[PDB]
Amino acid sequence: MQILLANPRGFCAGVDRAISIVENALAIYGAPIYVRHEVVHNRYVVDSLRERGAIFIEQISEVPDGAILIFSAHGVSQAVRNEAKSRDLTVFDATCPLVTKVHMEVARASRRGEESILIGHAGHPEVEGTMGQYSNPEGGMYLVESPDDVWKLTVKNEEKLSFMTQTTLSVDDTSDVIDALRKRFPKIVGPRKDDICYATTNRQEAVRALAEQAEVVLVVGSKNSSNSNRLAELAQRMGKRAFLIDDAKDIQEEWVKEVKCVGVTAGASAPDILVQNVVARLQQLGGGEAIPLEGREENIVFEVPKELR
Amino acid sequence: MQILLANPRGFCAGVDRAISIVENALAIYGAPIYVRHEVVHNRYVVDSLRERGAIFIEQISEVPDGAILIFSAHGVSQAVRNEAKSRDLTVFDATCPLVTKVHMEVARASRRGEESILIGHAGHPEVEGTMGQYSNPEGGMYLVESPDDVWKLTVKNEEKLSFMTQTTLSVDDTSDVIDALRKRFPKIVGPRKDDICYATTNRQEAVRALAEQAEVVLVVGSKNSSNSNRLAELAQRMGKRAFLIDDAKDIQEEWVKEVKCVGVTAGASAPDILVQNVVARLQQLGGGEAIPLEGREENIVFEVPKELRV
Ligand SMILES: C=C(C)CCOP(=O)(O)OP(=O)(O)O
Ligand SMILES: C=C(C)CCOP(=O)(O)OP(=O)(O)O
Ligand code: F3S
Ligand code: F3S
Repeated sequence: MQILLANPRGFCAGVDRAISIVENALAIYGAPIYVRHEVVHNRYVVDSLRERGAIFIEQISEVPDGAILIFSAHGVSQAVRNEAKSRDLTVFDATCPLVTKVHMEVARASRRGEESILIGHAGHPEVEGTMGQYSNPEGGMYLVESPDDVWKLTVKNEEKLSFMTQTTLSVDDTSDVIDALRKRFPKIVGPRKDDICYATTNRQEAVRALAEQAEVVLVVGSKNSSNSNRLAELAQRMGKRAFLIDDAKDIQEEWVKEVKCVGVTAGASAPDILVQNVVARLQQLGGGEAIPLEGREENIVFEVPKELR
Repeated sequence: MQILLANPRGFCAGVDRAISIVENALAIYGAPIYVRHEVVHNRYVVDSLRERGAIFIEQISEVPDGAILIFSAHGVSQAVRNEAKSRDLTVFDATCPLVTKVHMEVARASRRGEESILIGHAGHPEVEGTMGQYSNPEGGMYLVESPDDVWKLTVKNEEKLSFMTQTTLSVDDTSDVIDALRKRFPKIVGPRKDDICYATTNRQEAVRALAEQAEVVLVVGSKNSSNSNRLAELAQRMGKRAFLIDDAKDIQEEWVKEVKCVGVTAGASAPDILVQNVVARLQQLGGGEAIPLEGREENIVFEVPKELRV
């Protein structure tokens, strides 16, 4: 059985930074360190940190005075940010700079009373955080997940409209939504294409090259990881059997039974060690040496705030 | 999805009085009406009165001469009260009678020059006002929040020592703190149990009953409401997901997704209209008719001063 590895895969620059922020805060201030929501959507990373002293809460209300609070990589709304600022807490923002960039644009439209449309999945924290950047009652902030939502969307002034997108969306599906937006609101304004980050675009490009060669595709990532799910679905879209797994323990013999080529990749929030163990399980299941596919080079690094180095 | 309502919940006698005090003053003297600190810790109540011309400030130096000033339900230190008195201002005290009660005991201890220990949360206005009732240099006024604080405390004369508590604390945590105080300072004197008021005691008792029946608990109250937070904590500590929300808009679908029983209560400063809207939201989210639980009856009512009747 041939084992192929997608390239790129795993840790993006935003995730690397976020983790380092929690780890450093713990080293600098000792336990406990409070984090609002899983720092990144990976159970191994979250469990690991929890074991080191990180305490993941749901509401800032649960955080004691004098404590250190960290915002997760997915970002937070202005209400959450203001609530933290009014509390006696030391706060560190692990929001990925690429999400913050979308935030600023939403805040802008808001200060211009112009309505904005967000392409994203309802319920996801990044969506709450981003839509949470809109305040102006005179304008409007709307969410659309598909062309249908677009077909039914009703706004106040389609002459002054703009759109933005979640950063971990499917490049292809997002393209369809955009097309619908432009046909329905010919005066709508947005980025040159979308707000999908380099990491997501690259990992999707990479999984596509992987699948056209592997019969089975294993995507290391947690169920609540948007970008990870995207990877698995794209693979399944191309006719390949794809599986979203948190670690080696999830692999089922039946899955790679008689498979001559299995592909492995990882979401932007999954550590490489998890992949390493996946290859090990696959090899103790028949697989041969792991062969990394040639891929797009990534050179972006986001440094931790000076205070936490 | 079954919708359960804690009993009792919402408005306590103190909150109901403080609000009526600001409303009545506005109706008698018209706007503006200055209020030191949020009358009660609820943004809906505050934003509303602010819309009606009540100006909430934090320092007396923010109030104009000849203006009407109202002290919040949480109370004020003697320093603030004196500063107000030294100024050309008309003052109406909305301090909860139950808070004033604790004030009097701290004042008593101060006169005797005997040291007092307050169990409370640093920074809260009630704590600031109560600590502010002690002014005798020869004595002492100390604050402790947990047994850990008690373990570090050293006093001048532990033979003459008394303690008091904030009125909105967790009954259970406060009990543990008391236990520590009596073991470290065996001759300390205090109330029979604590200064936690009936409303705080009943609401905690009520949310406990609610929690052992609902999977998820929604506590209607603002972030800065001490008693509201205790309600959420209690439920959380019983293994239930609990959220502190200001109104229906804060409710996230994932919280109640596939939840067969959700419980809702409200802090002492949250208007029922807010609960009604939360129920409405939960219902359009799959919930049915709201079921009120059986609960201890509350019959306390604090009247507004005669000078403000309408
Ligand atoms: C902060 C961003 C952009 C997401 C990083 O990956 P995660 O797995 O942690 O979270 P999602 O893909 O679900 O956005
Ligand atoms: C004046 C008292 C006793 C508190 C009333 O409730 P609030 O919500 O207004 O304020 P806290 O619980 O934070 O004390
Ligand atoms: S927005 Fe940021 S956190 Fe990771 S995948 Fe894209 S980099
Ligand atoms: S002390 Fe007073 S204002 Fe409310 S919670 Fe208790 S009554």
